[PDB]
Formats: sequence, structure tokens, C-alpha cells
Amino acid sequence: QAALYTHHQYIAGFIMTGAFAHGAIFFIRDYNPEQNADNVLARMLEHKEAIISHLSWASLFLGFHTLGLYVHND
Amino acid sequence: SHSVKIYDTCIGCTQCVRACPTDVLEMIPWGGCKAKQIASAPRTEDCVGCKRCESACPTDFLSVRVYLWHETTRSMGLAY
Amino acid sequence: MFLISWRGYWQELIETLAWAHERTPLANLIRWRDKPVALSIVQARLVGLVHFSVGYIFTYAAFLIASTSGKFG
Amino acid sequence: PEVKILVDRDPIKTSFEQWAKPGHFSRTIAKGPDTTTWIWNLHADAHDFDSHTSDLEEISRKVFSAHFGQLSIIFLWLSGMYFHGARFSNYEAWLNDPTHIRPSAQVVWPIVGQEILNGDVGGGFRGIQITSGFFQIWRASGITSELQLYCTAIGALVFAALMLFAGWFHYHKAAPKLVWFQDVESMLNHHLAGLLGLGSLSWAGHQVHVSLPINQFLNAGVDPKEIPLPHEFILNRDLLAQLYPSFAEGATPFFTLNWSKYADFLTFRGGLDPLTGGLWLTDIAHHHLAIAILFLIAGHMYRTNWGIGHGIKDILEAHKGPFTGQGHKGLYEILTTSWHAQLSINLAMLGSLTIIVAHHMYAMPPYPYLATDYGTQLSLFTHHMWIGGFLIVGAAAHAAIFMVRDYDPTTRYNDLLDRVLRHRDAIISHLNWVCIFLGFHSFGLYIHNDTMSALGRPQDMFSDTAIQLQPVFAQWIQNTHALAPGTTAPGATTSTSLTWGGGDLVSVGGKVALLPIPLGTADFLVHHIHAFTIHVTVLILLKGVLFARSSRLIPDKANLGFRFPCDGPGRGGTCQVSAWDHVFLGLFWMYNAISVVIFHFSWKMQSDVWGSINDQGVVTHITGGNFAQSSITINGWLRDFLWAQASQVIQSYGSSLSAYGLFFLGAHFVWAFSLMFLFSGRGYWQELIESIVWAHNKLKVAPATQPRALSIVQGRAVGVTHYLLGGIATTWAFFLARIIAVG
Amino acid sequence: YQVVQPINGDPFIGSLETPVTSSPLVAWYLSNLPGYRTAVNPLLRGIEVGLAHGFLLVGPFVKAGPLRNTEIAGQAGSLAAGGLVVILSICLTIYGISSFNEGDPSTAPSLTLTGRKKQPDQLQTADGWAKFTGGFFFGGISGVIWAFFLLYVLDLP
Amino acid sequence: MRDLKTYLSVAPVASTLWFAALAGLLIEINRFFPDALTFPFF
Amino acid sequence: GDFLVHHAIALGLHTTTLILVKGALDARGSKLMPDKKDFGYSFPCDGPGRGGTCDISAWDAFYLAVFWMLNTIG
Amino acid sequence: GFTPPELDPNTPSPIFGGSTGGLLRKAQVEEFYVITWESPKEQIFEMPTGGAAIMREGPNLLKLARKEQCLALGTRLRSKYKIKYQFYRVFPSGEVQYLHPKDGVYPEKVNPGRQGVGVNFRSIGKNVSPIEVKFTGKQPYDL
Ligand code: CLA
Ligand code: CLA
Ligand code: CLA
Ligand code: CLA
Ligand code: CLA
Ligand code: CLA
Ligand SMILES: CC1=C(/C=C/C(C)=C/C=C/C(C)=C/C=C/C=C(C)/C=C/C=C(C)/C=C/C2=C(C)CCCC2(C)C)C(C)(C)CCC1
Ligand code: SF4
Ligand code: SF4
Ligand code: SF4
Repeated sequence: QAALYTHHQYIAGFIMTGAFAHGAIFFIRDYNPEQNADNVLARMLEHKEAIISHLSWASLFLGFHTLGLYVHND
Repeated sequence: SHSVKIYDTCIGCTQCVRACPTDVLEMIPWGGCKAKQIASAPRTEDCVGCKRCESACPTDFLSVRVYLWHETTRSMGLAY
Repeated sequence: MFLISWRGYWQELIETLAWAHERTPLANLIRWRDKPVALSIVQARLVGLVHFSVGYIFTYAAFLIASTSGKFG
Repeated sequence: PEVKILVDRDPIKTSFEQWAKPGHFSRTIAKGPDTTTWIWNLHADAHDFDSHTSDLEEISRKVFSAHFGQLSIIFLWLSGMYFHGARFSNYEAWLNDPTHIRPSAQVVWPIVGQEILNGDVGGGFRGIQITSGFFQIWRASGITSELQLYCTAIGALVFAALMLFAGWFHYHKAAPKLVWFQDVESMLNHHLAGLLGLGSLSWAGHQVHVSLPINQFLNAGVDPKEIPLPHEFILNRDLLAQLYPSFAEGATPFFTLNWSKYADFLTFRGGLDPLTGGLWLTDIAHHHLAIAILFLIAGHMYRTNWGIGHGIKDILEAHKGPFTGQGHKGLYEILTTSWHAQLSINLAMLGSLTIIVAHHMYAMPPYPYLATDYGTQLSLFTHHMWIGGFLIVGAAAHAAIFMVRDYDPTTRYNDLLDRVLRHRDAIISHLNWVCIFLGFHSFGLYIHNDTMSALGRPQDMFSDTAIQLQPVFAQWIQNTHALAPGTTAPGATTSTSLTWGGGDLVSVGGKVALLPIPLGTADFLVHHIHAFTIHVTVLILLKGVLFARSSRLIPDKANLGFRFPCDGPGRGGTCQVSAWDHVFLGLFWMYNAISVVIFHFSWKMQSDVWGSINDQGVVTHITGGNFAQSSITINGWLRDFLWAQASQVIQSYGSSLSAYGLFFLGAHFVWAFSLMFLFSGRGYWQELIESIVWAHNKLKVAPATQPRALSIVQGRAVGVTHYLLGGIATTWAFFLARIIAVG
Repeated sequence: YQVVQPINGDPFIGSLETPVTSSPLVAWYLSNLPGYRTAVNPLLRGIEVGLAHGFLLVGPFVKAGPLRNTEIAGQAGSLAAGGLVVILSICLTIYGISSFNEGDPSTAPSLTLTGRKKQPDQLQTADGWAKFTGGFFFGGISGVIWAFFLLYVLDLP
Repeated sequence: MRDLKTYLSVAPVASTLWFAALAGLLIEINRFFPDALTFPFF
Repeated sequence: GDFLVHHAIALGLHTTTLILVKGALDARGSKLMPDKKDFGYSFPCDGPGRGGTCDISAWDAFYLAVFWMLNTIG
Repeated sequence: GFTPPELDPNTPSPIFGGSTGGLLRKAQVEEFYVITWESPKEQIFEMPTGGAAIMREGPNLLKLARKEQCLALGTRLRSKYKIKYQFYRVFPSGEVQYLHPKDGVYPEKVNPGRQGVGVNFRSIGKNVSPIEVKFTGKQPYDL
């Protein structure tokens, strides 16, 4: 049970990283800006700094406080 | 060999040529800026791809571009 | 190694090694068909990530299986 | 050519005007920041004087006054140690019962729960146990009362003030001329004869008049308050004469060459005093006397103003041969011109010295009750190893800075340096090969043993019970030392150190001090590991120096500077070609080498040396002599060393040692934290920062000092700094918890 | 008077002349090793090389091998040296197959150190290399057999 | 004098003064109100 | 104890996701490299100019995110 | 109109004791390089490969392994000293190829006989997206 759970969780992780990898490769090789003009996909690029900055905020909040509570308890 | 290109945003300050350590670039006459000269890359077979020219360009964005491409003995800087 | 050391160090080192091989009797009877160079920048990122990951997985697998199966419980 | 005192008056005006102009020293930095990178450069260039100005005299004046600043800080630090010894120490209680009481010189305030760190150290005293060793020094110096420690702290504070004053004075008032600094014969003559000689002689004086007698009363069981004051031995010579009868003569045997009559308190016995477990103080005073004579003689070698003696340039130039050309011709001009050259040689020799000190202090414990205090001994050895290794990597860095900045064959030429540069490829290729051979034939033997032991073939391992690799040479050497006294040193009563001579185990308070250290296949394999690691460190650093100017890959490398990230992705990629990046890479290998060295020390000393002894003389070592059979395998290091001896630091919570548990985990944390910088690159971070900056401009809170990711070089420097701090502090907590609990 | 000089007088060819490199003892000894006998048929030079090396390899395999302490098979551990001769002969063979084509001439230098024209070694030919490989195999197997034939009256059997 | 106040206004010095004050404050608060997982005054 | 580790897991999902999302959305360009789409998914860097540009490619963002995935699944 | 000076062998070479930094087999079977310059005197100069050599008064010839070594040394000769230099590529057939200064004018000084190479007449941001050149051999910057 331990071996199988570990197995599939690591497989799942690698598969996820690959999924995003091919999202990026899509944006470089295949993405046609004019043919996706002003649709949802182009708007992802259009407000990418809000997206990235808020992922940064969530990661910083989680990191500061989870690490902080662990260290306090230690 | 690495590809090297010049773009008409070039202002002809000659700094890419001065920076190049293998003499890939020249200044040729042109009518598009005040300095009346634009860069050129006639010897990219000697281009090693160090991008000192790009470090030297004052244009925003760059007017030299080094597109690292097929490697050769000359592009890998091999003395052997 | 591949993640902390970067290329130029190894490229110069390999140049000294090429000199060494060409100037060593009996051995310079043997010539390489492909010019020895240091691994590419990206190639080193990949090779080092692969060692990091193989060591990661194999370490945790050994500990997982030995610690559980050793007790079986 | 007439050596003399040379200074200039009021070169620099004492003012706060440039205190208020950050980066005043640099013409670029003084313009202030347009980006955050400015803030880092201000700190990276602050002490790079020869980058601020090209005038050798100004640079020399800055260097000189800076040394005064350093000495001021050192005296303030010593003032701290003596003051804490007087005011916050149990040093008197320990002075009564040294084999039981634990030395403690720091007490914490009861604020947030931290008072648990004030543990039971004995003598009715709660505090932090100290591993520096000051109690054994103070006892060896005859110091008894806290009052004497107070007086020493006050004197130290005064000297801090004097050194600081002299720094300000010789930078702002009387600043020596460049010719004054370059008077090398005068400087060497005064440091050999004046500093080292008169220092050693003065210390011999204190020891024969204070240390020896007061330690006689301490060793005789007298209560320290009842011991005569140190000056009462100077006044009434009957006290000394009762202790040491020779003092009845009145130094007449000294002038009449009857010096043998002083064999009373000046001795060549050697070995250890079995009561204190430290070296004989008679031998030590005699030692400082001999050293004093040797240096006082050595200080007359160099000619100054009276025609007798040597010019160093003459000596250099005479030394040349058929292999080296005109060699040494030109070195006097280089060594009186380049500060970085001098700093390179001095860092090399001072670090190597620190390592030699580390060995000699454990194998010949110089202070009373030092050998049996295992926490202090482990702490001292480990500490000085680290200092030495760091200093040596520094020597490489400044050899490289010389090569890039001060080397000029058209002006200051040297034949030896030119020839080295002229076969750098041969040198580095051969060092490379030796490193590979040593890797295989030291570490590959460990892998051989792990694989044979896992396969159930311990007879096919490299072991004292299977395939023996005896260090025959070292064994023969320590045998020769064991036989030396009475034969090749008839004046020596006992062996030079108890690690040599068989028998003569020394125990204090039931704990052993020193016994003969065995040597076998385990010690062989480890020693070749040390050879290997040192050779690879030397490879990285020497390669950094010799190819700092140029290489086949980059012919104009010296024009890119000493510290630069790369010359770009071309030529296959040229990251880390700078000599700086070779120092960066060599720091990791100094960490590796020194780490394995101190692990070898702890492991071997706990296994084969330290332990408790029975009333009938049965020695139980802290670990069960398991070095010979467990260290010959990597799994044995993981299991019987790391996993076993880490139990104290992971069990320290709830005790006074819990701070070492916290530092264990925190040092792990900063070490892993360094991997973020070492494995990534500033382009990613600068892009991410672009998004964060967008978020700030959205709320009108973007700063004017534009945020920038660290430079490539700074990324590396941060990385290696946290890697080293994390690893070293981790081993620190591990060691101190382990040896304080089980020692 | 100085001991180190540039290689063959040309100070811009990347090497140096030392007692190690250019010395009458060294030059004679290296010149008298089979690999450096440029006019001899490579097959014979391969015979000599294989004899020497195959003879040498028997020692470490037998004395350090896993059956070393079972003297019944420990002596017969020379089969391992034979197998290493086989593997090395494969490496030689594929080195020549990879390095030299059928009708290509020698790649060895055709000049001497003194500048006179020389005839290049046929070792650096496909046929010459094949002959040197066959000779190294024959001499190597033979040298292993010869070393194994001597088990007697030696301080380290 | 003006230059010295300027130096004392510089980032690291103002930071040590500011955080030293903050540390003394928080220390004294934990001295008069130690432990405390909660805001007990409601 | 489950609360704390669940927030570590949240941290790892958010940071890995941050790296990959920033990599994909900056694959066509950033202010530091506005023409990045012209250089492809994987390239070494853009030289030491403009401040230094190591690990600026999208492939480099994947390479960085794999470390965080191994951490998270760990 | 410019006529490249032919490489004159028998031109003297600088005084130098030899180094491990010099030519290798690459010069025998592939290519090497030659830099010539005129010196007013005998000077000491740093070699791009070894240590220090003595530049000879008059014409100097120096065979190097890479073009970049020729251009580095020449840059220094023009900077530290004030010396005109040329250099060439030399193939194992004996053929020589004059390289620098290509026009007899240094390339940082605009010379009218020069033809544009790799010049794109647009801002760099107007390059097309990769998808528009996909399955064609072209690159968006080749236009
Ligand atoms: C123990 C190892 C370690 C640590 C602690 C971090 C820490 C962090 N990484 Mg990193 N990472 C690591 C390993 C590590 N990484 C490795 C090995 C790689 C592969 C190269 C990466 C690659 C990487 C990438 C690509 C990214 C991160 C990101 C982040 C940040 C995530 C957000 C967060 O958690 O808020 C903060 C969390 C912390 C743990 C900060 C700890 C320090 C606190 C603040 C101490 C407070 C100071 C205290 C008073 C003491 C002062 C000391 C005194 C001398 C001044 C965070 C600072 C992401 C990011 O930037 O998020 C926005 C990001 O994109 N990491
Ligand atoms: C006592 C008053 C005084 C005054 C007003 C000045 C004024 C000046 N000095 Mg001088 N100097 C002094 C004392 C003084 N100095 C002393 C005591 C020394 C002996 C060390 C020197 C030696 C000296 C040198 C060698 C030089 C100057 C220079 C200068 C000028 C540059 C401005 C400056 O120094 O900013 C500097 C501001 C600082 C705050 C410096 C702080 C450095 C301290 C000593 C380090 C403390 C160590 C610290 C405890 C480490 C622990 C850190 C830890 C907490 C992490 C300036 C006009 C420089 C110059 O000529 O400019 C071109 C120059 O090179 N001074
Ligand atoms: C995965 C396949 C594989 C196999 C099947 C073997 C098999 C063997 N190994 Mg090897 N090994 C391997 C992988 C393998 N190894 C790898 C990857 C490594 C690198 C880490 C090693 C490194 C290693 C070492 C260091 C040693 C062995 C040894 C041995 C032998 C130990 C048992 C024994 O004593 O037999 C009998 C012992 C003999 C001496 C009989 C010799 C066998 C004859 C000569 C076979 C003839 C070989 C054949 C003609 C040529 C083979 C090439 C062929 C494809 C053309 C055994 C036959 C030991 C050994 O060979 O002893 C010297 C030993 O020293 N192995
Ligand atoms: C016997 C004379 C003598 C003595 C004892 C010293 C001692 C020392 N010198 Mg100096 N020096 C001398 C003569 C002397 N020097 C001469 C003739 C020259 C060439 C002209 C130099 C030039 C020189 C330079 C360039 C430097 C030193 C430095 C040092 C210190 C090295 C660090 C150390 O060991 O700390 C150990 C500490 C002690 C032993 C404490 C005692 C120090 C006392 C207070 C000084 C006693 C000697 C002093 C010169 C007396 C003059 C004082 C008077 C003019 C008011 C050290 C204290 C370094 C330095 O300046 O550090 C700040 C350094 O940079 N020396
Ligand atoms: C007496 C010995 C000595 C001397 C006088 C010097 C002198 C010098 N060195 Mg050298 N060096 C030394 C030893 C020495 N070094 C050693 C032991 C090493 C091995 C690490 C080096 C390696 C080295 C390198 C690689 C470089 C220098 C450089 C320099 C120059 C710039 C100094 C500077 O402004 O940095 C300013 C000082 C700082 C920014 C302090 C940084 C803070 C450190 C990294 C952290 C310390 C951690 C702390 C102790 C523990 C944690 C506490 C914390 C939590 C508060 C300067 C002339 C630099 C140069 O460019 O040369 C011209 C350079 O690149 N040195
Ligand atoms: C455990 C991690 C690790 C390992 C294994 C190595 C390995 C090595 N390093 Mg590296 N290094 C590391 C970490 C590591 N490094 C890190 C983290 C950094 C960043 C600071 C560096 C930076 C660094 C530098 C700058 C340099 C090295 C050098 C070297 C080489 C030293 C010469 C030697 O010992 O050859 C022998 C090889 C070994 C001891 C490795 C183990 C060999 C095994 C046991 C033999 C097994 C063989 C077997 C038959 C396999 C075949 C099986 C088959 C299936 C293929 C060596 C191969 C130096 C060098 O280039 O060499 C001179 C060099 O200059 N390292
Ligand atoms: C029924 C139910 C429920 C509900 C649920 C829900 C409603 C949910 C869902 C969920 C979700 C909702 C999830 C998700 C996830 C996601 C992910 C994981 C993602 C991803 C993405 C990516 C990877 C991307 C990619 C890309 C890019 C980047 C660009 C290009 C394009 C593309 C797309 C390719 C509950 C629990 C309440 C209860 C029970 C019952
Ligand atoms: S990349 Fe380097 S070699 Fe190529 S053109 Fe630019 S400066 Fe010249
Ligand atoms: S650096 Fe840019 S603007 Fe200047 S000459 Fe080169 S291409 Fe033109
Ligand atoms: S990746 Fe960074 S260090 Fe490496 S060549 Fe590019 S800019 Fe230089």
C-alpha cells in the first residue's frame, strides 16, 4: 500500500510538470496571436502579471506562516 | 554557424563591432540614422556566440541579435 | 556537481586534457574521432536534474520499503 | 637607502561629510542608486582599496589603519571574554574542582522561556557550557580571582581604544610614506626579533614568575585563595625557592654559564603531567626561552642602516639554475609592490599554520585539564581546521587577483612565474590525473567494501581482517618517536607525545587524556581520502590562478577582470571561467575536505582514545573501538557515526542543550536554502520580479530604487555562503551536543 | 645554460623539450618499442605487444580475484585475463573499423624530426590496424597461456 | 552635525534603531504578559 | 499535525504552480527578453548583458519546477 | 579598391622559449592562423597563450591556433603599443586567406565598399511568430 501510493504520487507529479511544459511549448511553437485575438486564451497572456503576482502572494503567505508555526512549535 | 542579425533600429555607434572578439561585424554606410552607418554581420562563420555585441548595444530593444545555431569548431572556440 | 559547477570550468579543464593526450607517447597513437568538449549549459541542467531525481526516488524507495517490509506493520 | 621614520601630516581630514555620502570611495557608486544592485556593490567594493585608487601610498595607508581597526575589535572581544570570565563565570568553583565542574561563561536572561539554556554546570552555577578553553588558559596563567580577570578585561579595553586611536592617527594625522612600508628588511627584522622574540621572552618571564609557582600550589592541592599572590613570588624569593630552589642564586648561573643548575624549573622531560594531563610547564617556559633566543637571532639577518646583514634582493637573484633560468630575479620588486601577492603568501602560510596548530594542540595538550575536557578539545581542533581551510582558499583568491591586476611582464618580470605560465597545461593536466587516480584508489576502495559487505563477503573487503592496507610508513615513524627519548633525544625523559610511545596512558578524573593511537587499514583509507580531497581543492584553485590571464577558450580573459560571471553562452558556454568562480568552486571542496577531516577526528578519538578508566585500569572508550571495523565502509559512516552520534542533538529538546537541536535544524534549513541560489539563475528571478513590480505599481507603492535580481556572481556568492554556513553550523550543533552529553 | 628548450626548435608548436621528452635514453627506448617501429609489419608489433600485456594481466586477476584463496581454481583464474584480451581485441577491432576505411592511406606523419621525408607507418591503415589487432590477440592469448604455464618456485604464486 | 544626523538616517542605522526599539517593546510585553496563546480580554 | 502538513502541501502546489505558470506565460517574452519566442523553448540563456539572463527560458522554468515537485511529493 | 598584402614567409617570429599553449594537431589537418605586424623596436609583450615574448624590431610573423587569439593580440598591439597588424587563415594545403583588416580599414570605421549582410529592415519586435514559419525551413529572423 505504501509503495503503490508513493509510486502513483510521484508519477502524478512528473505528469503535472510535463503538462505545464507542453502548455509553454504550445505558447511558443503553435500559438497564433491573431487567430486567438481577445478570446479567453489571449487574455491569459494579457493579464499575466496579476496571475503570477497573486500566485507569488499565496506562496509567500503559505510559506511564511506554515514555516513560522512549525518553527514556533519547535 | 550562429546567425547574427542587425535591425534598422541601429543608430551606428559602432560598439558591437568594437566589442566583437572574432571580427564578425562591420560598419556599412546607410541613410537611416544620423551617424549614417549601420552594422552588418558578413563573417558569422567566425562568430563564437559570446554576445559581447549584445552587451554593447544601447538600443531598446537590441539592434544586434545572436541566434545561437549549428555548432562548428570555430563556434565552439576550439583550439584543438 | 552538474547543478553547481557550470561549463567554462570544465571546458578549460578538457582543453588541458586534450593537450595531455596529444603529448603522451604511445597514447597519441590513438586519436579521437569526436572532439571532446564539456557538456552544454542546458545539457548540464538536464543531467544534474536527472541525477538529483534518480537519487531522490531511489533513496526514498529504499527507506520506504525497508522501513515498512522490515516490520511488515 | 637609509631606513628611517617617514610620514605625512594631515593627509585626510576627519569629517562626517563622507559618512553621509554612501559610496564616496567609488566614482560610480557615489552617484547613488538607480537600482537595488547599487546597494550590493557598495558592500562588495568597500574593502577593495586598489579598485578605489591606483596610488600605492593611499592603498597602503588604508591597509595599515584597517589593521588597527581589526586589532581594536580583537581587543574588545578579549575584553569581552575576560569580563564574562570575571562577572558571569563559575571559574573559581571550576578552579577548585576541574575534573567535575563544567566551564560556563555565559548566562541568559529569563525572558521568553530561554532560561532553560542555563543548565547545571556545577559549582552551584546555571549557564551555558563554554568550549573555547579560556579556563585552562587562565589556570595555566596563574589567574585565580575574578578580580584579575576584571583587570585583564580593563587592560584589553584600553588597548582596544589605543589601537583604534592609532588607526585614526596614522590615517588622518601621521600617515607613513610608501617608502616606510616598503622597508621590508626593517619590518622582518622587527617582527622576528622584536615582536616574536621579545613576546616569547616576556611570556617566559610571566611563566617562570607566575604560572609555574601558582600552578605548583594548585597541583599541591592548596586552596586558590590561600595561594600567595603572583607578585609575592617576585618580592620574597623564599616562596619560589621553597618551590624552585634555583632562585636562591640570583641569576649568577645565567651569566656564569652554569645553566644546567636551572634544570629545576627549565626541563626537557616531555610527555604530559599526569596530574593535569597537560604539558609540563617547566618544558613550556624553557620552550618560550629557546624560541625567544632563536627569533632574537633571526631578527639580525637583514641589512638596514649599518652595512652588516643581508639584502633580500641579493639573496633572491643569486638563486637560479639550469632548469629555472634566471629565477627569483624580479620577486623583490613584485613583493614590495603588490599587496595581493603578500596577502596570498601570508594567507597560505597562516592557514597552514592554523591547521598545524590544530594537530599539535590535541596531540600535545598545552593547558592543564584541557585534554580531558573533550568538548573543548573537539571544539578547538574543528575550529582551527575551519580557519585554516578558509584562509588557504583566500590565498588562492589573492594569487588570482595578483595575476589579473598586478601582473605585468613588460614592467615587473619574473622568470619562474613566466615558466610556470609557459607549461600551465602540463601542470593542470597532471594534477587532474593525480586527482582521478586518488579518487578511485581511496574512495573506490570504500565502495568496494560496501559492495562486498552487502553481498556477504567480508573476507573480500579491505580490512584488518581481510585484505590489509597497513600504513607501514606512519607506523614506523611513530615507533621511531616512541624510541627517541634516551636514544636520539637523550635529554628527553619521555616520548614527544603520548600518541607515539607505547604505554604511559594518562588519565585524569577517571577520564583518559592520551594513549597510543593505533593505525590500521581504516586509517590508511581515510588518509588517502584526505590526500584526494586536498589534491582536488588544489586543482580547482591552482587552475583558477594559472588560467586567470588567458586560455585557449578565452585569449583576452584578463581584460574581463578577476570577478565576472562568464563570457556568454558561446564557445559551447563559458560560465564560471573567472578565477573568482574557481574560488567559489574551491570553497565547496575545502568544505568537503575539512568536513571529512573533522569527522575522522571525532570518530577516531571517541573510538580509540577518549573514554573512562577503571580503578584497576580497564579503559572503556566512548564508542566500542568500532573505528577499525565500521569506518572502512560508507554505510558504517552513515550508521555507526552519523545516525548513532546524532541522537544527542535530536534528543536535546527539554534540556540546556536544546539550543544545539534548534541550530541543527536551522543550519539544515539555511543549507537547503542555498540550493535555491546555486541551482537557479537571475533571469527567472528578474522576470518574476517584473510581475511583482507590476503589482506594486498598481497600488502606487513601487519603489524608486528599482528592484533587481541579484547579479550572477552575487547569486553564486550568496549560494556558497549559505551552503558553507549551513553545513558548518550543522556539524557544529551535532558535535557540541554529542560531546557535551557523552563527554 | 638552460635545460628546457622548445620542441624541435619551434616555440609556437604547443609543447616543450625536457629530459623526460627528448633524451637519448628516452628517445632510444621509445624508438625501440614495437609501436614505434614504423617500418615493421604491424602484425609482428602486435605479437610483441600482446605477448607482453597478456603475460602481465595474469598476475592481478589470479592474486586479487574472487577465487584467489581457493588455490584449486585460483590459479585457473587466468581465464579472466584471457577474456580481457578478447574484450580489448574487440575494442581494437572496432577502433580500426571506425577509424580507417579500406582504401585510405596512412594518417601517420611522413616527416622526421629533422625535416626529411619519411614513409608513414602502415599501423594507421585499415589493413595495418587489422594486422596489429590480430597480432595483439594471438600474442595476448599466448602470453596468458605462458604466464599460466608457470605456477612454480615464485615468491607470489 | 548635520552630516552626522544624515548618517544616522541611513537605511541600516535607522533599521537597527527601529528594530531594537521594537525588540525591547515586544520583550517587555512578553515580560508582563508571558505565554498567552489568546487575546484574553475579549 | 494534519493541518500543518496540509498547509505545506498547499505551499508546494502553489509554488510549483507559480514556477510553471510564470514559465508558460513568459515563454513568448518578458521585459528582460521581449523576443523570447524567437529563441525556442530551450536555450542556454541570453548572455550576461542587460543584467544577466541565466535560466530565463521556459525549459529552465520546468527544470526549476521539478525540484519543487520533488519537494511537494516528498 | 584594396589589395590584401600577401603573407610573406621568412618573416621573422618573436623571441620566445616555447609553451604548452601553442599549436596542436588542429593546425596540421584543419586550419591555423597567422598574424603579422610591424614593430618599431624590440619589446616585451604578453602572448595570448604562453607567458612573455620579445617582439622583434621590424616585421613580425606569429602563427596562432584560433582567429580569436590573433584578434586579441592585435587588439593589444594596437592599444598598448601603437602597431598595425594583419592576420590570415592558413589551410593545410598551403592556401592562405586574408582575414583582417578585411578592407584595409578597421571594421569599426565605416568604409563605403561594404555590403550589408544579415541586415533586417524592421524593429526586432516585428518578427513573426514561430507558427507562421512552421514546417518551412525558415526562421522568423531570416526574413
Ligand atoms: C529550504 C530550501 C528552500 C527555501 C526555504 C526556499 C524558499 C522559497 N522559495 Mg525556493 N527553491 C529551492 C529551495 C528553497 N526555497 C530549490 C532547491 C530550488 C530549485 C533551484 C528552488 C527554486 C525556487 C523557485 C523557482 C521559486 C522558489 C520560490 C520560493 C519562495 C516561495 C514562497 C514562500 O514560501 O514564501 C517565503 C518562504 C520562506 C521559507 C522564506 C524563509 C526566510 C524567512 C523570511 C526568514 C525571515 C528572516 C528572519 C527574521 C531571519 C533574518 C536573518 C538575518 C541575517 C537578516 C521562498 C522564499 C518561488 C517564489 O519566489 O515565490 C514567490 C519561486 O518562484 N524557489
Ligand atoms: C573618529 C572619527 C572619524 C571620522 C569622522 C572619520 C572620517 C573619514 N574617514 Mg576615518 N578612521 C577613523 C575615524 C574617523 N574617520 C578610525 C578610528 C580609523 C581606524 C580604523 C579610520 C581609518 C580610515 C581609513 C583607512 C579610511 C578612512 C576614511 C574616512 C573618510 C570616508 C568616510 C567614512 O569613513 O565613512 C565610513 C563609515 C563607517 C560607518 C565605517 C564603519 C567601519 C567600522 C569601523 C566597522 C565596524 C566593524 C563592525 C563592528 C563589524 C561587525 C558587523 C556585525 C554587526 C554584522 C571620512 C571623511 C576613508 C577615506 O579616506 O575615504 C576616501 C579611508 O579609506 N578612515
Ligand atoms: C550484469 C552482468 C554481469 C555478469 C553476468 C557478471 C558476471 C561476473 N562478474 Mg561482473 N560486473 C558487472 C556485471 C556483470 N558481471 C558490472 C556492470 C560491473 C561494474 C561495476 C562488474 C564488475 C565486476 C568485478 C570487479 C568483478 C566481477 C566479477 C564477475 C564474476 C564473479 C563470479 C565469479 O567469480 O565467476 C568466476 C570467475 C572467473 C575469474 C571466471 C572468468 C570468466 C570467464 C573468463 C568468462 C569468459 C569471458 C568471455 C570469453 C568474454 C566476455 C565478453 C563477451 C561478451 C565477448 C562473474 C562471472 C569478478 C571477476 O570476474 O573476477 C575477476 C570481479 O572481479 N564483476
Ligand atoms: C619591535 C617593533 C615592532 C613591533 C612589536 C610590531 C608589532 C606589530 N606590527 Mg609592526 N612594524 C615595525 C615594528 C614593529 N611592529 C617596523 C619597523 C615596520 C616597518 C617600518 C613595521 C610595519 C608594520 C606594518 C605595515 C604592519 C605592522 C603590523 C603589526 C602588528 C601585527 C599583528 C600582531 O602581531 O598583533 C599583535 C599585538 C600585539 C603584540 C600588541 C602590542 C602592540 C603594541 C601596542 C605596539 C608595540 C610596537 C609599536 C610599533 C611601538 C610603537 C608605539 C609608539 C610609536 C607610540 C603588530 C602588533 C600590522 C599592523 O599595523 O597592525 C595594526 C601591519 O599592517 N607592522
Ligand atoms: C586577512 C585575510 C583577507 C583579506 C584582508 C582579504 C581582503 C579582500 N578580499 Mg579576500 N578572502 C579571504 C581573506 C582575506 N581577504 C578568505 C579567507 C577567502 C576565502 C573565502 C577570501 C576570498 C575572496 C574572494 C572570492 C574575494 C575576496 C575579495 C577581497 C577584497 C574585497 C573585500 C571586500 O570589500 O569585501 C566585503 C565584505 C563583505 C561583503 C562581507 C560579506 C559577508 C560574508 C559573506 C558573510 C559572513 C558570515 C558570518 C561570518 C556568519 C553569519 C553572521 C550573519 C548571520 C550576521 C579585499 C581586498 C573580493 C575581491 O573582489 O577582491 C578584490 C573577492 O571577490 N576574497
Ligand atoms: C558525490 C557527488 C560527486 C561526485 C561523485 C563527484 C565526482 C568527481 N568530481 Mg565533483 N563536485 C561535486 C560533487 C561530486 N563530484 C559538487 C557538488 C560540486 C560543486 C561544488 C563539484 C565540483 C567539482 C569540481 C570543480 C571538480 C570536481 C572534480 C571531480 C572528479 C574528481 C576526480 C576523481 O575522483 O575521479 C574518480 C571518480 C570518483 C571517485 C567517483 C566514484 C567512482 C566510482 C566509485 C567507480 C565506479 C566505476 C564503475 C565501473 C562504473 C561502471 C558501471 C557501468 C554500468 C557504467 C570526480 C569524478 C574535479 C575534477 O575534475 O577531477 C579532477 C574538479 O575539478 N567536482
Ligand atoms: C462532484 C463533487 C464535488 C465537486 C468537485 C468539483 C466541482 C471540482 C473540480 C475540480 C477542478 C476544477 C479541478 C482542476 C484541476 C486543474 C488542473 C490540474 C489544471 C491545469 C492546467 C494546465 C496544466 C494548463 C496547460 C496549458 C497552458 C499553461 C497554456 C497552454 C494551454 C494549456 C491548457 C495546455 C465535491 C468535491 C464538492 C464533493 C464530492 C462531489
Ligand atoms: S556573439 Fe560574440 S563573436 Fe558573435 S558577433 Fe557578437 S560579439 Fe562577435
Ligand atoms: S550596438 Fe546596436 S546601435 Fe550600436 S552599432 Fe551595434 S547594432 Fe548599431
Ligand atoms: S547561463 Fe549565465 S553564466 Fe552561463 S553563459 Fe549564460 S549568462 Fe553566462
